[PDB]
Amino acid sequence: DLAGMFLQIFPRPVALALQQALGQELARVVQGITVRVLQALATLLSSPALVMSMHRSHFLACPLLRQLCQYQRCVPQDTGFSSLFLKVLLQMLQWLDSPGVEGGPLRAQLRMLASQASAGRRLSDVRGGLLRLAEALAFRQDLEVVSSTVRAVIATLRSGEQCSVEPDLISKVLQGLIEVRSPHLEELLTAFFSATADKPVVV
Amino acid sequence: DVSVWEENWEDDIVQDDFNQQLRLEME
Amino acid sequence: KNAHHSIRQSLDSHDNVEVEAAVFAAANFSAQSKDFAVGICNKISEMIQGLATPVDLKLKLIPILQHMHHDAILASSARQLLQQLVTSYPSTKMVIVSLHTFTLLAASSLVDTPKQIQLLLQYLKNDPRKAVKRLAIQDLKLLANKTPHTWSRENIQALCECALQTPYDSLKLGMLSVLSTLSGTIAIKHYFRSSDLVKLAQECCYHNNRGIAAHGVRVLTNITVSCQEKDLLALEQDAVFGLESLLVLCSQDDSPGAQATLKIALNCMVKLAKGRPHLSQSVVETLLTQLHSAQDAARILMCHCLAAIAMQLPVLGDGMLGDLMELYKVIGRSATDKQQELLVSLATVIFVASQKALSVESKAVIKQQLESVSNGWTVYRIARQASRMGNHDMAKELYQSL
Repeated sequence: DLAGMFLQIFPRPVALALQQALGQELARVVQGITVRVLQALATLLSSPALVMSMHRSHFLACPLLRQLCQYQRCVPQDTGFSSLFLKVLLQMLQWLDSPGVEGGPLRAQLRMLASQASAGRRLSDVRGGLLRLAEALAFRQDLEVVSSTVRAVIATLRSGEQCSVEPDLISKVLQGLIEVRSPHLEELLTAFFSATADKPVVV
Repeated sequence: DVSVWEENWEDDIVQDDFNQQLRLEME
Repeated sequence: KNAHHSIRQSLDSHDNVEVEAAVFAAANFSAQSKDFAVGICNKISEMIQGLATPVDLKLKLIPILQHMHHDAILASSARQLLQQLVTSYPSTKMVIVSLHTFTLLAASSLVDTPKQIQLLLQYLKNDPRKAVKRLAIQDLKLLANKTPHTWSRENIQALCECALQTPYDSLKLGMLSVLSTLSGTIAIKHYFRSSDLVKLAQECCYHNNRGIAAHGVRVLTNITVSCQEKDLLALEQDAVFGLESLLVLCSQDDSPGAQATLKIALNCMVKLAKGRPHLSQSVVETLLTQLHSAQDAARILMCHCLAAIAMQLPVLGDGMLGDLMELYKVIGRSATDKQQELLVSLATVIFVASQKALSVESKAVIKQQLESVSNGWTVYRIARQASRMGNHDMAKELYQSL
């Protein structure tokens, strides 16, 4: 059984054996179980916590997450796995977001995994994303939400077609971003001015 | 750059004349 | 003096070829002379401040200032000029050139190195351009390689904060390389527990990118080996397990970058074992577990690392010898080209592990060699290692056969 040993160890060598099996399967995939393991741990996580016990043993938990992410990025065409991956990451982060857990390296690992997975998909609309970004800047905080929105807008501009611009609104959004000095500013400007002829000089 | 083992003998970037002839002799 | 006046005259000419030649000659003479350096410093200040000079010539003119290290006041005036430059010419090329020149000037003239590091950190945290950030990384790398002791706790705090905040993988990789370079010197002692550096190193050691993980685990290795504080003894397990994760990640990637990261990880665990024997036992255990499933080049590097481990630390456990013999058996019919170096490294670890005499396992080794090798040079190197480690009977058999 898989869930049983997981819920027994934390509250040792078999985890290493699991890592070896994961690496060998990844080698077979690249040269040529992860779904089952992910489903089993998700079902265990649904039942009452495991994340608290994993936090004290984060040194052993984090390599499994890294192997799963390598498996996911190895086969981007394999849809569905990434959706379940992101869902599990968001659910376990939400269960771990209470302030009393003493968040640490596992928290940051989950946060970066969730952010990277969320950036992997497109956004619905450029204008809606810009309006939501402007609202977030009006709120002056939620820089994680701001980062997610700007990454989504950059991805949409990279993939999709240019939409309604409202150059006054674009200038206001860029002014707010310069006020907060977002790291994604250069990427955002490159995304905007590589397309969308609807005038950059004026902005 | 760094080296995994400092006292490793298999480092053959510098081959002396004796070892040069010895390698060529039987390869 | 007449040569200096000729250099000064041509610098304000109209023919661009003559102006470029004058710039080169000014560089050389300012490298040599001292009075010429301050004169040219004043002329360059009033020229860059002037509007006649084109942008490209301004770019060519700035690195002349890197030779103003002849005295303190001249260097300080050049520093004011460079500050003016970065304020009033914020485009990419000339801020690049100017702050690189400031880095070189500070490296030469040690008086202004702290404020230069502070300015570099400020440009790293604030400036949004990727190229300017990457130059800041390279300049901090140069300063860390050239003067780690001058770094303060505040600078390391700022660098760790910058590493945590930035989302880009390349910038994170570079600044963590700078931090790792700092960690392999006395900068850790000057820095000092759980702090920003420790949290950053723990977070990065589990990062997806191979290089970031390598530099993070190297930071953890250095911080563990350097000092014996209680929190370091608490976190030393984290370094070991992250090192194992990197090992299993790089054991089958088979790329030159993967080879470099694997070399870094193996050197790190060799140093850690030299520092922590009770950790070295588990290090040996995981090395043997991953030896069987690793690729040929990974196995060669793993065997080199294990040989270093065994050579420095005597009590390795003869239980190792069984796994090495089993691995040697299966590798006997693995390949033909890369099998040679793997064979000699495996024989080396066999001899180093066998602190006592050999047995019929030596018969198995020589039988495998005679059956599969058919090369001789590898036989010679295995016999040489046997004579090195004192297994002289094996050496006698191989030399007689050869």
